[PDB]
Amino acid sequence: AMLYPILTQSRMLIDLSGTWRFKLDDGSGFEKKWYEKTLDDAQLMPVPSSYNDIKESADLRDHYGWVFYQRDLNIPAYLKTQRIVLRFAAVTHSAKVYVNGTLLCEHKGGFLPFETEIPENLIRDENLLTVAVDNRIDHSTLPVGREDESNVLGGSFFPYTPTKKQNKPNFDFFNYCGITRPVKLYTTPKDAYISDITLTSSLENNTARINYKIDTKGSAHTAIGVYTKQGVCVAQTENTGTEGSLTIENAVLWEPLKPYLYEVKISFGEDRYTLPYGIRSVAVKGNKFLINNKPFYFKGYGKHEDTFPAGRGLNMPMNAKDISLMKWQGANSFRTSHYPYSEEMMRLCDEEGIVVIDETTAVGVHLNFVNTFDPIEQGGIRTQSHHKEVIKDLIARDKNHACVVMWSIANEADTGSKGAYEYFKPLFDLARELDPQKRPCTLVSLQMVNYKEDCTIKLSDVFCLNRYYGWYTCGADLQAAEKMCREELEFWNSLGKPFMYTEYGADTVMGLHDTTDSMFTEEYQVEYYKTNHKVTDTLDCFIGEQVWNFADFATSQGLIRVQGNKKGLFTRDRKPKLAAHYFKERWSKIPDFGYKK
Amino acid sequence: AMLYPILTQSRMLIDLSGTWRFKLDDGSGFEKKWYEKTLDDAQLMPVPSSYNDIKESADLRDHYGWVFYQRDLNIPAYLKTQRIVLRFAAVTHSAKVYVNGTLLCEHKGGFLPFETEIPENLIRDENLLTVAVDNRIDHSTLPVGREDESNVLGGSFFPYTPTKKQNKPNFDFFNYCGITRPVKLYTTPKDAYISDITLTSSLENNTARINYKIDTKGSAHTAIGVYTKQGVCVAQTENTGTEGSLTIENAVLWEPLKPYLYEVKISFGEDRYTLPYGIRSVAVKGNKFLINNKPFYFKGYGKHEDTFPAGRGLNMPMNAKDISLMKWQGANSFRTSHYPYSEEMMRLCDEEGIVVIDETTAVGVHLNFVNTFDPIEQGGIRTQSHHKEVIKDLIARDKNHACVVMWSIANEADTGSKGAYEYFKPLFDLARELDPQKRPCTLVSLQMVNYKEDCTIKLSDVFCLNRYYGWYTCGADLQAAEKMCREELEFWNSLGKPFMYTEYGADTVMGLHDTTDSMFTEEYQVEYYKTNHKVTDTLDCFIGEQVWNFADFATSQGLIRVQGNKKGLFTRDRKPKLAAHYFKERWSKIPDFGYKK
Ligand SMILES: [Cl-]
Ligand SMILES: [Cl-]
Ligand SMILES: [Cl-]
Ligand SMILES: [Cl-]
Repeated sequence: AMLYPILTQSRMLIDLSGTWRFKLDDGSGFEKKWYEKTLDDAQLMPVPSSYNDIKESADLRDHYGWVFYQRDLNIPAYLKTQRIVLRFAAVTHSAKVYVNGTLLCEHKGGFLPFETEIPENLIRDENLLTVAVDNRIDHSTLPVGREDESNVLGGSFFPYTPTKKQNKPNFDFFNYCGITRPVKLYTTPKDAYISDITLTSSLENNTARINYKIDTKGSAHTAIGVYTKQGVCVAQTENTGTEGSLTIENAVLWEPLKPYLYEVKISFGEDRYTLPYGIRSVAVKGNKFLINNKPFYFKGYGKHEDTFPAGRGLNMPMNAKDISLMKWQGANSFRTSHYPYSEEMMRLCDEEGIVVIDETTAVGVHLNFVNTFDPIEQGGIRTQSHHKEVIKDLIARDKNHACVVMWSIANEADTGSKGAYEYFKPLFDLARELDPQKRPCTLVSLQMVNYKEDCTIKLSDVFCLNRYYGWYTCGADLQAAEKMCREELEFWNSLGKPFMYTEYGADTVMGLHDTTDSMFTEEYQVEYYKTNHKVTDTLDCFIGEQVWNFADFATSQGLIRVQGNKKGLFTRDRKPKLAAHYFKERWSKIPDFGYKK
Repeated sequence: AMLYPILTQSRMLIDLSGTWRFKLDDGSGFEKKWYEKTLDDAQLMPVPSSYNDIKESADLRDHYGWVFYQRDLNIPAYLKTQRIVLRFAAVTHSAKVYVNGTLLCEHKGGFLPFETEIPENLIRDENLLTVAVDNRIDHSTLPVGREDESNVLGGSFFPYTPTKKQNKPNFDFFNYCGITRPVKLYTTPKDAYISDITLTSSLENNTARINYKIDTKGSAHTAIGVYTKQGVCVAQTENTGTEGSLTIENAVLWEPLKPYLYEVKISFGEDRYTLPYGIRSVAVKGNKFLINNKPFYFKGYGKHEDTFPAGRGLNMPMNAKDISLMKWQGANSFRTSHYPYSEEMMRLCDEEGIVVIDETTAVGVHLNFVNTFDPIEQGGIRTQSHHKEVIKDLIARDKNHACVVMWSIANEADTGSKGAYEYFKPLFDLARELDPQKRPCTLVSLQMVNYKEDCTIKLSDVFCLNRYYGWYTCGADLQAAEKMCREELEFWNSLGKPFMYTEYGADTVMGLHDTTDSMFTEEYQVEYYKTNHKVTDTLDCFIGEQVWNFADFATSQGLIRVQGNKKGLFTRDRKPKLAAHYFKERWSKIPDFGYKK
């Protein structure tokens, strides 16, 4: 259970972000127990931020292993009358958290929150908070790191021996690590408090019924009230226990680009918590993706959390800039490729009416780009257990978001190979079991020669395809790209279920131009997209287009990465390429609902 | 025999360059004998120029097969008292030349001149000159085109069927074709004229002895005179026949960056011809490359003939700009990668004191990047016969240039495989036989794991290496690049013979930057070069550094070509990247002679 920490009449909220001490592990930090004392001979690092790009050091950017963050934590003893909690919104990839040299918690998974109470007895007059952060990835982590597998995107013409041991990402984006999202101290009443809130809605005529389950610790009485934005109470139930329901007459529905959030206020004993909440329905019916019973057409992007110089770190001005650009362009949606995004972004999307495909950290689950899904004993991928935990934690965090309409279980896994169905079926079953709203589930399909053998066909409610007709195949032959595109997409269209692009694009360096089709130029990016839409616009089961990518982003180094991935419609500093203007024109003429009715 | 056409007291020179008619072959141009009539429904094309980039049409740029050029040729009948010659400086790749629907000549080889007399009887009051130009390349052409071999640099992740049949270059640079260099009509006396001039020099104390052989047609008397730039006669011999010698007291030697050209004036009957000529010696001795008996250090580049929009076409303002930039940067030399350059450039290098490594068209002689040098019956490369002709014609054209100090027999052939020595030994023997000055010969060595098996070791006077330590291997690991560089180059240094870099570089997009080593940025280009020089500056047999490339240039399309090849020190419009300033500083501090003495 991970409610977003907020300031309330029963809950303090103390941000610990700022300038922290920082030290690379030299192989002796745990042996010499650096967490027991002030870090010596240390640097300074902003928190929240990825650490890789803050300095000018390749040894720091390309570090392998642990680093140690630390700050002083001097708090009033009178907080000891309350329950005291340290919340880590995200520490990438793995964390060990120490207060005064006592290990308080550990966490695996770099993109979801975790928390620990501080035992009263540990809090001295002066305290040290130390966070050790591990950046290493392998066959057991999500995202996956290679072990003996070859570098496909960053391969040399002639092999060489690396100077130092390094991570081997099985994914494109740069392995930004550190204290990615805010660290905060918060409090709740000690004896009785709210641990979780679950809300589902049903629309009977113009009356919404909101079913609630309020999970609590301790013995007290539970109450719930639903308020309009302007502050009018529209439903209230007292002494309701855990489960109940209530109704809102003439409810205002949350719609894409037309958001409406009620405020759901909960009391339990002395505890107070307010959750914003939008009322909307999601259903797949035939080849339609229905939001509030209307056939939606996705217009948008796969994104990354990527800005300079914080890397993956929470950047709230850029989040607001990015949503503004989305509305400027006529987009209505994006996918959280390839990890859960910050709660601050997710809550902002609820407020702004941006639809979200919420995706796990499960990218790189692919050992043949020994079978990927062989038994662990025979060398198969070792991620399924953690994959289950990620699904649990992602849905627990994001279940109440109106903006989340579909779960993406994995990106570009080896879904055309033997054992893939056996790996994924329990994960799809888990997502359907745990999501109270029973939203659609998908996996994001890698381009593959044997596409009819993609186990997505047996599992997903929507088929989500990553396809690069005119880039990774048919480059500079867009007539051949159109023919190859049509041949495959007519197969998917024949299945009668909704399908969409979750990735399609062409690397494009701003400022490169040619009137005559030429890879990496701004004009070719436009022609690539025109060619694909010639096909997709004729297919009635094709219900959405999300480009790769919203913006240029950092990646590992190699011969096909021109200082990162250049498939953005915008540059890394959010400037529009020619194709950004193309999509503004195109999306201006396509309705959010009823394009393919 | 191909003397450069000049205006003299016995020789008219009439340039036919300008706007010509132009038509793509549609498969019927020879059947319908388009050369017999004015081209119908034709476009217009500048001559000289490559045709590929003049318009905005991909079908034109990527044309496969023949095109037809044509112009009117209305000349005075009184020229019929003279011998009338049509000179094609270069037609890329193969040509058929028609006057009034009579086929006058055909030529194979896109980068060397050819000529034909016009029979008096064919010249009507009004005439048509038609040039059919073939762009097709295969296992029998230089440069080599692939037939069934795979595309290594421009390969897709997923195979596709091309829309139309296209050339398959076995080389990086774009396959620019057309009437690349000027077409001119010239005249000589009919009955007796000079066909060729051969000069060699010997330095006895401060006296130069110039040995001459004047090849003529007809019966007349031969005379030769050598004049200073200011016009003083310094040697003269009359009625000398074909072979002879003469001496120049206190001769001014041609030196790199300090050129001096005498004027050698020849008369034969009524014919007059003037050849510029620099006096200098070239010899390899031990690990030294001696120009005028002093140990030279090459500083410069592999170039291309490449500008926008003419492609490969002769661009005389840019030739002068390029030499000016070379002198600005402190360079002393370049290689004509990967084909003979225009006579206008070669004569300008003589005038300006730029040293030249003169290279054949033999790039792509490599079928395993069936053995490359298997017998033709078993599928081996079919180029050796034409390769011999190219060597003959290149040396015949350029033998008298002081600026030419070494012949490059081939670039990046399969010289580490069986049969390579057997293929190349006759070609090296031919070059040594035909060059009157017996200049050094080399081949330019591809980077290869089995470098000790490179047959260059058995054939070349100088070992010329193309090496990409820190780009195609060890990318973004320059410490590993330095170690791998040193390990291999210490082998070459142990052989005791002169060796050099003819290629080394890193793709660099102007305007991309990072303080921290990152491929494709301007800073990484500098660090790449610093790392390599750390090694080469410590090796006493390493006698020269020529970067890849002088300037960004156009290539085929593919995932590793960011709108062409970006390894230029300068952009395509000749603007300096950071590394251009690095080399200006570095070469400013390295003498042309006696750096490694
Ligand atoms: Cl990615
Ligand atoms: Cl991509
Ligand atoms: Cl090239
Ligand atoms: Cl290259």
